[PDB]
Amino acid sequence: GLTPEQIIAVDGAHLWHPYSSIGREAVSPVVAVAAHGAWLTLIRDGQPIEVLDAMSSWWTAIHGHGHPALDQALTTQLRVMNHVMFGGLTHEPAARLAKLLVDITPAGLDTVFFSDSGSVSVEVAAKMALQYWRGRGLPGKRRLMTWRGGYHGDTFLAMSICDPHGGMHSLWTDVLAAQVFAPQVPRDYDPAYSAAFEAQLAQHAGELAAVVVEPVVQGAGGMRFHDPRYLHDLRDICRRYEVLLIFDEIATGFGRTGALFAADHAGVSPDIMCVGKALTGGYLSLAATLCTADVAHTISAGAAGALMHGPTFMANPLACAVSVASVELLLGQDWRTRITELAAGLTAGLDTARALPAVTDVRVCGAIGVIECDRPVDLAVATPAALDRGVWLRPFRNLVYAMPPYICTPAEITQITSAMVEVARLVGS
Amino acid sequence: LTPEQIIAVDGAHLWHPYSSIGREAVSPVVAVAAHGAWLTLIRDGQPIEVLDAMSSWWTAIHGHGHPALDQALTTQLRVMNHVMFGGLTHEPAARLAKLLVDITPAGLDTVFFSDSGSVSVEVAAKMALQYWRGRGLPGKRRLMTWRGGYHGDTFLAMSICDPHGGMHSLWTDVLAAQVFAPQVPRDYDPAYSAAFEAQLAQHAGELAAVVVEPVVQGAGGMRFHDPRYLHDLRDICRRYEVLLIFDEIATGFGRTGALFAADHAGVSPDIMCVGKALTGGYLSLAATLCTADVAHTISAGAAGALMHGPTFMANPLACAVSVASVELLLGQDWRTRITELAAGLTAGLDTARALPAVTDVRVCGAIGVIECDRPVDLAVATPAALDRGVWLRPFRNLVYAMPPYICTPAEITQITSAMVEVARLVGSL
Ligand SMILES: CC(=O)c1ccc(N2CCC(C(=O)c3cccc(Cl)c3)CC2)cc1
Ligand SMILES: *Cc1c(COP(=O)(O)O)cnc(C)c1O
Ligand SMILES: *Cc1c(COP(=O)(O)O)cnc(C)c1O
Repeated sequence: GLTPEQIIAVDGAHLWHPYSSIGREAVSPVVAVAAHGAWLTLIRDGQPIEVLDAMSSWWTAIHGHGHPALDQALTTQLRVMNHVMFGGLTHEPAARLAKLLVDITPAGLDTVFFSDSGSVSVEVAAKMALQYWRGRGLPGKRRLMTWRGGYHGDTFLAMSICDPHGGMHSLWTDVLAAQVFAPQVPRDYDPAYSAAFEAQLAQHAGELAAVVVEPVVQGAGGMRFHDPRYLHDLRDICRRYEVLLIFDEIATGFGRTGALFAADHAGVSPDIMCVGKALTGGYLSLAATLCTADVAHTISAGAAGALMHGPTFMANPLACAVSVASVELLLGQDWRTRITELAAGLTAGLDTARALPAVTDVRVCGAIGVIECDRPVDLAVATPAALDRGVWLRPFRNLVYAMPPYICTPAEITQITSAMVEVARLVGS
Repeated sequence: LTPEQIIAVDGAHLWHPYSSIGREAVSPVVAVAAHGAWLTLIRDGQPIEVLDAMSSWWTAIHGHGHPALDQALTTQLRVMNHVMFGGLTHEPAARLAKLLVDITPAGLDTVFFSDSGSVSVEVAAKMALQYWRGRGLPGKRRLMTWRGGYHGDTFLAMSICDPHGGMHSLWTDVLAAQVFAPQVPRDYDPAYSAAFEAQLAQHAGELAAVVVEPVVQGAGGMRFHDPRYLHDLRDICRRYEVLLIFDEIATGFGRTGALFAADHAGVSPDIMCVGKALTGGYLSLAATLCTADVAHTISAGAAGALMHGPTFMANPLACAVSVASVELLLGQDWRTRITELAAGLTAGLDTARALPAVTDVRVCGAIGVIECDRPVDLAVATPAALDRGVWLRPFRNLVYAMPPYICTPAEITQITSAMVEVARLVGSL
């Protein structure tokens, strides 16, 4: 047992936080004491208050926290089998989830490699790509190409394809692998951009294993949207120059952008696909990398004879079982209508912010709404402002944005957007 | 799904650790339950109870379905499944960090949670690199280790795995080129330390850290070495200003007969990794610890923060079960328990020394190893162990067990007996 003041003291002395310091934090983290449905209970001024989880706890809690169908799924699997090692053994949660995932992902993705986090699945995807070409007799095809503004995780190979500014690649001189970056993909469809991308790829094609991109929505590198037709062009470019196509859908997966997977907006299939954040409905760390049969078999007929990867908790029965329920719960409802209503709620709620002086853009894609500002957002002001309106918001750089749980009612969206609009109002003054 | 349906889905759609698709010499065995030290597996259409001699890849130290860990999981499930750790903190993270800081080797004061051992190793290297950049020495960017080690499957972690065990021939031009000392011997030889120092001297100015598994090298070959090499590593790292990283992902939480294997030598590293048994084998979770000095130096450096933050960082569910797991270990007389486990393994395995295909028998804590004169054919060893009521997973030429701590004397003798028979069959044919 610990009181919130003891939690804060232990935290200050011993807990790293994401991209944080020890002992140089501008403001203490806020003690969370509960989380239920779309709502978190936080400690402000020593008192518990309920606020909306407008971030879905970093894209994860698509069905809300403590959903009874996913609680029960975890409690049911807990009674039979917490976990078994996946070396030499298999089980029902893994098979059911793999069945579900191959069926609902874009066509052609037939095999599923489970891991523990999104960064790992990305490295698994890269390893798949590199082993694929070795099994084709082309070990020179070993670099990655991407477009600027992306984000793919914090492990060192993943870092190498993150946006060089967002990723502070200047601080990693002579450390990261040197990958090929095309310019920032634009919002509106411009075929000249795809032509330029093709030309740059063409001169690297013989050393490129793969193109890796987030489809439609670029999350942590800047909450930028692009026309899905760009994905159509990458597919055709990759096919023509014999470079594999990897879609990182770790933030876009499972309905978040209006389609079940963002690749579906373009009607295109990658050779390799990563999923993660929402996979367990925000309960537990789990990820997966999927590839075509051709990739699977080429790796397996490779001289190495196998994919050299195997996380200790691979295909954890507890995380697979809740993920099964999370996916079935999503497919078991009219999810497409649900996201459309959420998008319309966000569009209506944030429209006020366009006319505000400090706002350069307001954009919505499925259950994602963004207010882009003309200067950094001072969190020391934005966080108390949103809390006083009962909304948990976490701006970064010049972005005030939300990815709310799918269960948010119209009133809760209106509360979330009103808080975002007000945060943007204070950016001016 | 039935076992047969699971088998069909699995063969079609699941990757397994370091495996192929559709080229598996053996099918996986369907596991349907796990309780205490026992797995329920399906063999010839029938369920059987077998001992989990591997502890499900060295994780299930308290056995499966321990009431204390089950309840800690359901209790946390009732209040809060997960919140984002960016901007927020919570009780299971604070308690777990206070626990780990208090029981790890002295001076390890800060805790970075992540979701797997591989990621925690990348976090450690990132800490070491950002540390020296904080000190104005950004040329200290390489790693040194001794051959025979294993540290995970992500690409930085791969770079310090044994260049044969990790098939580094298959990963040249891709992996960072690290500094490898020869295989550390089992008996203490002061000359090996002298040569290690001499090699490290020729690289000090480009070395960020020495990274080793302490006392026991797990996946690279279940090799033991004398603890006093860790004393020499500590002193050499001290005099040459190279940080010391201990990877205790396999050795932590009592496995080798001390709480952490570093304690066999009284040594404290600068950075420490833990993972496998951290949650008692329930959920994926890992932690990287470092000293106040490393943390304060990173935090005062150019980035002002450690450049890392996993989506599920400090997952309340995983942390809560780990709290229970660590407290359950601390609140019993674990040292006597592991001492008794080790005696049972030693007495039970002694008879294998005389088998013709056996080259060594060695025990260290709750770890027992029969080294054979040839690679062990899993198609012979697996059914033969299952015939004896034991789940065994040999690799390379090693028949070994890492049994759950709750194994009674008779269960240990049942485990060692199956291992002895497996080794007897190796020299038969
Ligand atoms: C779970 C949680 O609460 C959480 C909060 C924040 C968070 N970050 C912080 C900002 C980071 C960032 O901008 C960035 C870093 C490297 C490359 C690029 Cl392109 C962008 C991205 C991750 C991760 C997790
Ligand atoms: C969050 C994220 C990752 C990394 O996921 P982790 O589980 O934090 O490693 C990778 N790619 C994308 C697109 C993401 O949004
Ligand atoms: C098992 C292990 C790892 C990898 O942990 P994962 O969770 O499987 O990534 C790393 N280092 C050591 C010493 C290990 O035993």
